[PDB]
Amino acid sequence: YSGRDSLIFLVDASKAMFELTPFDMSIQCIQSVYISKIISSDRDLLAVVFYGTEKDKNSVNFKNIYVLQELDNPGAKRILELDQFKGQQGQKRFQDMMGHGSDYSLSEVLWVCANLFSDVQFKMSHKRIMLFTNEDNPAKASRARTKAGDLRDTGIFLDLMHLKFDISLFYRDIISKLEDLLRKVRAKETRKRALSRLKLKLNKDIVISVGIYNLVQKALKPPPIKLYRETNEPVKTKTRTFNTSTGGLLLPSDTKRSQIYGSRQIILEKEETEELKRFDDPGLMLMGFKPLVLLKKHHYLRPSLFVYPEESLVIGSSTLFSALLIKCLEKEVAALCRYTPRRNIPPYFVALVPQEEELDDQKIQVTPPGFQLVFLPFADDKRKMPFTEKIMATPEQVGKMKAIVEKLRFTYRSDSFENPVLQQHFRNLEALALDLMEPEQAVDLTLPKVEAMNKRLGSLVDEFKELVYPPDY
Amino acid sequence: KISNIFEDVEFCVMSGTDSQPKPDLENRIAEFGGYIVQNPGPDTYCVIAGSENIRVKNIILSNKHDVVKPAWLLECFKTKSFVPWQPRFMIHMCPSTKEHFAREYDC
Amino acid sequence: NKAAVVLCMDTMSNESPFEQAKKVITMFVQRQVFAENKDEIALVLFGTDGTDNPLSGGDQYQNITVHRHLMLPDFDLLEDIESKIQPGSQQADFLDALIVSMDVIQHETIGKKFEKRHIEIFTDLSSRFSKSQLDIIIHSLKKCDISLQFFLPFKGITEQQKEGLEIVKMVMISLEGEDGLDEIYSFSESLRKLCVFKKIERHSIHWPCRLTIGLSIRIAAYKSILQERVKKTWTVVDAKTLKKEDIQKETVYCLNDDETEVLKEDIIQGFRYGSDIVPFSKVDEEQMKYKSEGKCFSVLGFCKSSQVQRRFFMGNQVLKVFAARDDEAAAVALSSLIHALDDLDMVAIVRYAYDKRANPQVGVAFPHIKHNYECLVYVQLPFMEDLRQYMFSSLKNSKKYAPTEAQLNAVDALIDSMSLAKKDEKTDTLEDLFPTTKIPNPRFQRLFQCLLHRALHPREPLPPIQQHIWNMLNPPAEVTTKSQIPLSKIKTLFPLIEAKKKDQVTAQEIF
Amino acid sequence: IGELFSKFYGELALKKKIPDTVLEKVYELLGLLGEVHPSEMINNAENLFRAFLGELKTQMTSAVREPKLPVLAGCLKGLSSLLCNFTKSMEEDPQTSREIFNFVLKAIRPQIDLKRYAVPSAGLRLFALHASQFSTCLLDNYVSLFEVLLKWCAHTNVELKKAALSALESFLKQVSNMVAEMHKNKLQYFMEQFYGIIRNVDSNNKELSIAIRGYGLFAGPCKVINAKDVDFMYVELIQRCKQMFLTQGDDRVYQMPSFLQSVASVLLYLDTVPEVYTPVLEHLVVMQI
DNA sequence: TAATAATAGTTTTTAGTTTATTAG
DNA sequence: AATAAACTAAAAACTATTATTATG
Repeated sequence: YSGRDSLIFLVDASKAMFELTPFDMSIQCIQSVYISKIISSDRDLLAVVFYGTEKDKNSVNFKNIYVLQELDNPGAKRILELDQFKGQQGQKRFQDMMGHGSDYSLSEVLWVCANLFSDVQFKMSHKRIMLFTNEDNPAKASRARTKAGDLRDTGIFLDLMHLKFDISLFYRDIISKLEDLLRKVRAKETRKRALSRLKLKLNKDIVISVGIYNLVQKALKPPPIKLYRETNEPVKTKTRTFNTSTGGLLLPSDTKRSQIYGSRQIILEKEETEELKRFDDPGLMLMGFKPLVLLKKHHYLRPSLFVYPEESLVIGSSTLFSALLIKCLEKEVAALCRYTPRRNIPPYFVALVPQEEELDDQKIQVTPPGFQLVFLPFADDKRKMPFTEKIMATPEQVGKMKAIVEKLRFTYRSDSFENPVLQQHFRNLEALALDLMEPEQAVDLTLPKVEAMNKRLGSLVDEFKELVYPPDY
Repeated sequence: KISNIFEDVEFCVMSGTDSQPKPDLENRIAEFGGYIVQNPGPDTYCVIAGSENIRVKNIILSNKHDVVKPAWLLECFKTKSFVPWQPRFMIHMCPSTKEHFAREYDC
Repeated sequence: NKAAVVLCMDTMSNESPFEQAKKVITMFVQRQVFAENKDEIALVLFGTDGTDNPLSGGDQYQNITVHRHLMLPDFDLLEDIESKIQPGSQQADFLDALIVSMDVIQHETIGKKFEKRHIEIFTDLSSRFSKSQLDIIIHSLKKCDISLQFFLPFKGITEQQKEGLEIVKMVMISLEGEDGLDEIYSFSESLRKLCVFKKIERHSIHWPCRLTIGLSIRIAAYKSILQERVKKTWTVVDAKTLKKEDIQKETVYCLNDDETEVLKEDIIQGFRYGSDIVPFSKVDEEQMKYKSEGKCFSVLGFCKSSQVQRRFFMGNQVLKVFAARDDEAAAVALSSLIHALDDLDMVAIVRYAYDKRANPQVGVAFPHIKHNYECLVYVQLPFMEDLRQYMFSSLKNSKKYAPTEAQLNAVDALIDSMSLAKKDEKTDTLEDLFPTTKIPNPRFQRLFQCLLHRALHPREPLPPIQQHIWNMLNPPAEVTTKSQIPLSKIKTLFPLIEAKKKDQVTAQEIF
Repeated sequence: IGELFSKFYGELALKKKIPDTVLEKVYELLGLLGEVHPSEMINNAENLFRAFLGELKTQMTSAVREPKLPVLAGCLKGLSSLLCNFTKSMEEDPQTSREIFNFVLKAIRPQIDLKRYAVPSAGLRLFALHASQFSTCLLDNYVSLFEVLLKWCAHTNVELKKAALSALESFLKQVSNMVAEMHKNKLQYFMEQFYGIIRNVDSNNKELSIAIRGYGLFAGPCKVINAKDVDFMYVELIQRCKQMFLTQGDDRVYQMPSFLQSVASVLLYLDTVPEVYTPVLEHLVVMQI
């Protein structure tokens, strides 16, 4: 989906930033937001265009407006522009070259904002404007309120907090908690493109699209491009199956794919090579229903994803899936599907465990109404060790470890942990922009936390040792 | 160029800000033929570093060459001639640079 | 690292036991050669005219001919067993072939390191049999320690087949017992289930981790029972040699300016820092990376078992922590703790890390109790970036698409009928009407069939599609008929439209 | 031209750079005829065409992952047509391969060429250029292609009409020259097809004209059997000229240069007929120019 | 005897092919 | 004294266009 929220930094200079002075904290807010945006989305554009200025620095050059980093993909440019002014000395030098609080017409700055939002040429789902003031800064406002309402009609959102929820009295009508904006949000990729929906062969006469969009799945380090070691510019990396016995690059008419099986390399053709990958057709070929009791769940270990419908290709996606998930309550089975994302794919036996919508009070689409992919394993990959079940539970031991650990009851917030590599290197990119150290470390909480406080909660496994040797080493 | 002694001697000004900005140091090193290279080139005799930043700490952690304070490059420029390695500017340096310190100075 | 399996093949052409036995042995060799499984098998034929055994006890072994000694299954053995063995003309005693094969296994095992000894025996039992050499047959069976795994032609046995079955059963109960009778199966049908796929595993050895809560863990690295993967990547070969002579890749690193190239050092893996590509390499990563927590299998937190999500599963193994090595206190503590955590539903978050070279992880800790193995399951859990979430039209609140209710009872009865796995019985019978967890996929087996096609005959490019899954991957006609009226309601009440991804003929072939 | 041809021939020898929307036609452009034809592209033509036929047999074959390849087909045909100028006409199996490949290119009409999607007509043109280039099997797949050309020339797109007519008549010339014994039965069957398409009415003013034009082309193939057999229908042609060409309305007055030259070809055997074809000559000149 | 129509095309995140030592 | 693999290896995304058959 093309379309995002375009945000501009329209910050007032009415010395409502200069009373810590609100300027420094506002600049920290905007820099943290830009740090989030550079590591999250370049599709969203950031405009460092402040008003209330002693200068008329803007496109139409209206009263008390300054442009620093207009609407653009986030980057270190705005980071350094705000970094040179974030400090109190930065604030005073800022007030020197930019200006102090001055008079102007709010219609002027709102017109400039309208020009900025109408000059970008991106299909943009939403538009937002942020603004900071210590208190309500205020004809001068009636035209301003009219223009702000019109911009709101154009999909532009207005954001303002008074840094005195106490004193914005003259701005209550004008207006349409920044600790979250202090980089609480950070490093979340925004892509909305993914594979075409697969065709569920639920039966032999009607097939229904299923929405499998890998758009908000795992995100990691940016693309490492083989830049030149001297000037930091990429290389083309001319690579292919090339020849030394005959020289040059082998042509497709001269390349044959084989399989070294038994005692020989079974030479086949490329056509057979890549057409062998298919057993049938693309889509979710449904065999039937498999009771959830027959899941190994010690082999449901690979990267698993969700199975959602898609009411875009067939009318009956939403209809039949709504009925199916309505009747999933009385079923202990899963939609036994074979999975081919495209043509020439080996279908995988998939059990569709019903994961219906968790519509909360606000109906947040947590676990959206559909199914979750249950792994039906095979016989080639698991690190199996020989089983040993001569050991059962003993009441003393079970009670002792229960009292040791039962206090620590978590809730398993699925996104609670932070990926080490991803956030690590993203904030490291932040530091590279800042030209500084390794900023901070990300980890999948892999350092245990209970072991330092299990005895604080009354651990008994440490207290009760089954052997003079560490009972479980 | 102006002083070809810096020619054929690549001074990797990859992050130099102790004395002059890295663009300015690169401009002056190319003014004398030192190659403007952002990561120590094949001819890099020493990495002309600067303030202790991500690049300077890259050179420290990965000792490809020295962390040369651009004051060493200043003494090279004022003489209009490459001044040998001195144990008074380069904070971090290659082992060959400490060897040069011992070669023409004491410890 | 070898298994000393052995075969003993063969008035004889009459279903026919001979054709079924040939089918199952060709299956056996083809399955051991597709995965290149290493289980040497010997073969001695009873009935194949000629008393030409390598070890004949006075040449009384009438019509007994050896085919292959204890040798590894290759395509050569596959085609030899496929082609050479033909039914004999005059009758012979299969116990003589048993003696010859067991003597071959004795000769090979005494001299070569064999970690397993078996006897995959499939005798058509239609040949006249004499039961007078009990001492030497039991001697041969017990000296090489080959597990006599005899199979029955059908119990669908004639008088000759009945007496062959009784003599082999008495010699095996003097050797092993009734386990042979348990594995005695009809050549077709009962043995046909084995006659369609392969049993396979990947050689490896222990690569331990450390469950470092406050502790460690004893594990091993293998690849035994988990979702199917690529066996061998397509070995591209030269059209001139069918080997690797011009099959290799170059690197030019053409500096994108413009035809100027770069060397291996001349590339720095610049990372796209959003608006700009930062000049970045692994030397920069040294101060821009995270160090792993060693090879720790630790646990970071304990959660209620109700919160877990099947869709939120990641990793590529589960550490089935059984009784620990040389630590009985560890074994009892582990069993009691997994059972107590199951009681509490207090599943632990396994703070895992593969090693320093890999990255640290989270996990899950819930015990999987089965008939054989009952211990913990470790599956990695999501993070702020692993939020697998789909934004589409919601289902139940959709009054715009709120279908009828005869469809609801239709769906209920359909579920009752399409339940294509038998519910577990009191005997821990994890029965599946369409077994998926253990039986392989249909396209890797398609490759197996295609490679059989192209190896038995290199001018046979592509055989029919592997119906291995297809025959057994369909619901029974009974349950489909039961849902038919529910299916009738579903089709008569649900509206929908067509779909896409229509792969037609690529060109205008002669049609 | 040699250096750039070598550069792009090396360029096409790589993998994964093809993906684009229309940039694949670079290969169609790589075929060159305005060159002086040094040994560079003379030698590279073999490798290029071998790759073309191999990848046509691979992709174009009924396949699961690949249901079509428009850029592929277009670029391959462009390069082949522009570079098969080098005479590879009767040598070996390449004739068979390329002939059957053009056959399976233009056998069926999936794309709507009547609505300006005339890629099949481009294939027809390429084959007409290189029909003689690949003759070990054009005598095998000879009819069905010919009637398919008849439908193509009967299509709404006038470009399809002209391309199909040109390709069909070029193929008729090919088979007339190298069929002629051997093609005695084939010649008789072609005469029967003619009979059906000429002695019966037809709504196309050019259909029967190209039928008799093929008569003139097959005046040789019948001549090795019996040119007097078609000289027997030459009297019927005299009946046509004396009756409908002087009734002026008549679109064969507009379309009998085909008839005139075919009559010349079939009448090479005969010598005498009294001043019959000169009122027609002036008539058709007037309504032809 | 002269406009509107579909290959026209994309910022393709998993084909599931590289890091990982007791076999002698 | 040879078993161990998470160091990436590829494909749809709505962009949008032409191309219709606009005329005797």
